Amino acid sequence: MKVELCSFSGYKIYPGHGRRYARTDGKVFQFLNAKCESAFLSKRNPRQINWTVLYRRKHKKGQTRRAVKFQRAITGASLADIMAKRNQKPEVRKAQREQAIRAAKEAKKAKQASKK
Amino acid sequence: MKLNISFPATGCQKLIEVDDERKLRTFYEKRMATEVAADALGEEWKGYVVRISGGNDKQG
Amino acid sequence: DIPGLTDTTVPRRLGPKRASRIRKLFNLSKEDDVRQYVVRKPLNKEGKKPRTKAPKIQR
Amino acid sequence: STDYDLSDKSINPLGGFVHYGEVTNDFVMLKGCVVGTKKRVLTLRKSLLVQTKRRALEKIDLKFIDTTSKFGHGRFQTMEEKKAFMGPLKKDRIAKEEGA
Amino acid sequence: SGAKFRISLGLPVGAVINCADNTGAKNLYIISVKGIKGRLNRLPAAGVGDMVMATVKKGKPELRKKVHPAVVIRQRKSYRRKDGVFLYFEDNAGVIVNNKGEMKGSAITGPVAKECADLWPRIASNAGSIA
Amino acid sequence: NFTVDQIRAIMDKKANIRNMSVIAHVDHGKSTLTDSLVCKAGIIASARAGETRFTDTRKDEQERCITIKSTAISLFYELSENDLNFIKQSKDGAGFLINLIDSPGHVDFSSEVTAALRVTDGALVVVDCVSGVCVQTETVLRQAIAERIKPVLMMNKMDRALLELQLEPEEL
RNA sequence: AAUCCUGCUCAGUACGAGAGGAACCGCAGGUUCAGACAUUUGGUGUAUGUGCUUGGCUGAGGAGCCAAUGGGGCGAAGCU
RNA sequence: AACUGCGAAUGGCUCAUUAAAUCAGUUAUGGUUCCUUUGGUCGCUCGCCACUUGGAUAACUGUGGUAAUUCUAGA
Ligand SMILES: [Mg+2]
Ligand SMILES: [Mg+2]
Ligand SMILES: [Mg+2]
Ligand SMILES: [Mg+2]
Ligand SMILES: [Mg+2]
Ligand SMILES: [Mg+2]
Ligand SMILES: [Mg+2]
Ligand SMILES: [Mg+2]
Ligand SMILES: [Mg+2]
Repeated sequence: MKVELCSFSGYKIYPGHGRRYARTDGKVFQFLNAKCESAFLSKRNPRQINWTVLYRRKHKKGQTRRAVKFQRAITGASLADIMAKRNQKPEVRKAQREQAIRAAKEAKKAKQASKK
Repeated sequence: MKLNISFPATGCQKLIEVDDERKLRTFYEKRMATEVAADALGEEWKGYVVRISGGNDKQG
Repeated sequence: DIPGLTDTTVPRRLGPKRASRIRKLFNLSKEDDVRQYVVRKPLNKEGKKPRTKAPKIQR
Repeated sequence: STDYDLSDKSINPLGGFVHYGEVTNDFVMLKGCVVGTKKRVLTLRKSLLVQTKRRALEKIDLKFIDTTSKFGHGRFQTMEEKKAFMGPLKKDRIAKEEGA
Repeated sequence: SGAKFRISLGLPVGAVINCADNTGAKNLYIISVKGIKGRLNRLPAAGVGDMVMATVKKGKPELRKKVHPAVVIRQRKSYRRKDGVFLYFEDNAGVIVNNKGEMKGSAITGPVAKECADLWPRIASNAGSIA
Repeated sequence: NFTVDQIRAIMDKKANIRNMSVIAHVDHGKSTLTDSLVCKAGIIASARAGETRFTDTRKDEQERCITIKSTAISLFYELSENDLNFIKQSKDGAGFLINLIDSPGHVDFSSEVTAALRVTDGALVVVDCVSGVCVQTETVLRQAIAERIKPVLMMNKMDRALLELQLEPEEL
């Protein structure tokens, strides 16, 4: 029950099995048996070898995002107040815009008076 | 193991330190951007489904 | 609900700054007090006078 | 099964002990190799020495016992491990197809 | 402390191993192994972590016709690492050291076997990596 | 562990400097005693426990564990007023500066012992309570008193007497 | 029929002006030799086991064969 | 503070390379490109938001990892 290794060929290597090869470039590989080891030393790609894990995965052998609409508060405001404001009665809304219309009217009255 | 948890609707994201790989196997050997349930993190965490957003190595 | 996390919602840091953004956020139809409907942030500190200012609405 | 493996397996390798058979009764595990072929009778005797060195008085706590096939370069501990790794096969498929 | 366990030897007298230091030596021609009491007709052999006497055949002319102590850092023969790991390297390698054990060079190219590194701490410190 | 300003501020004093050197026979604890004093006092010296401090500033000194070249260290520390009352000499404030010069204790380095002794005006003799008065402690004492130095004694390695020698208190 | 050595501790200790510098108990290992064994690593390999492949031969395919073991890759058991 | 636009291809240093190569004079690019500056051109084409659209993304609030970098992640 040491660390469970894996060969290049993808199989699990249990302790006491196989052999481990260290290269001059500081890279270390593990081989399950001399069949795997000779295949690596002859530099055969494991993706053209049928019985290897990589080939099975490559050839597909053996084989949603979230949208949210959170509505929160805004700093400097109130949580209940903002929902109440965004859900205000259309009669209040039309009363607000008409009193804005006359507000622009009386500002036109003030602008004409100031221009005089 | 520290584990930052973030709730989008409420914020105040916190850090939960856990010292049990047995209950951490729910996230082990998973991938990020996949949705898994943290119910094994205690019954207080029952019914809770999370998604992996990021993470840092032992070297940072 | 875990304490501290699933409670005490922190409000969004800034309110919307674009005209269509505030219009959709408040379901305004056609020019309904849009100038004053932007959220006016109050800043308060002890060694001075607390005040409030509203952002610069664009578009 | 060791105190850490917790796996349902017997001492027999995958495929039975080569040239011996299935070991059912009690057994004694011994460090190293002993004389004789397989299925050769051996007389275990209590030691005539007084064991006082550290190696003699040392406790032994196993963590894992290998049970891969000794009939070649086996690579699977248990049947369940091998069936989980390979998955469905041709013999399994046709036998399931016929039997339904 | 804990002595090193036996390993497969692999490099008898006459082995020419790469020189992984930066002394300018290209290879080491092993001529004997330290601590070998020998036997009739048996070649004295050396594994990793063993101190040998070697002469450089290729390398700078100031080192060539001389005997140097050396330490084998990598061996190509596979050896058991006391927990069933049979390790072997791409090449045989060794560095030139003195009797004290300080490494004559200042840098090592390639890995160093754990057995050699733990015996010789100064070789371990100059090692780029440990296999 | 203070800056060079107060270094100069107490350096202009002449009534609280104490030039002294430690003199002993080979392997009598001189390096050990100096290191502990560098830990305790010191103008900027801390309390590092890394075996021998700057008193062995050579690579071969640290490799062989032989003190070869003498190294000068300076100590600054203060004492309470009731502690000052015993100092009947010219006393100016609670601060005190010590210029210690660690002398090697071999017979061949007797010249280095002279060079330290000319500079210093007092001496802390270190005598091993196990080995008694040795040949070199005898020589360095002869040297200092010939050069008019006030020697003050400290028996070292008293733990050796009480554990390795198992001496009872009377014979101790 | 066992043998010898090294590392650690004792201990930079005893002894010695100094330089230097041990020993007994204990621990960890190695050398030479002996007796075994094949779980592991390696070697062999005509299981003529399974692929590959040259020349030829069976009308072609398939399946094979001959070339004193055609050659070569990987290789169970066994021996080592 | 940050996005965006521009600059960082100028200047400064040195003379290692280089013998129709560099370079000097001359000459062509009717054999090519060209931010920037200026002057042309910007309703010339018939084609349920325009009283003006969408998703964000910074800086920013908060949770940090790393021994360490003008490292960055998570909401
Ligand atoms: Mg604008
Ligand atoms: Mg077998
Ligand atoms: Mg002979
Ligand atoms: Mg043919
Ligand atoms: Mg055919
Ligand atoms: Mg024929
Ligand atoms: Mg013939
Ligand atoms: Mg073979
Ligand atoms: Mg540009």
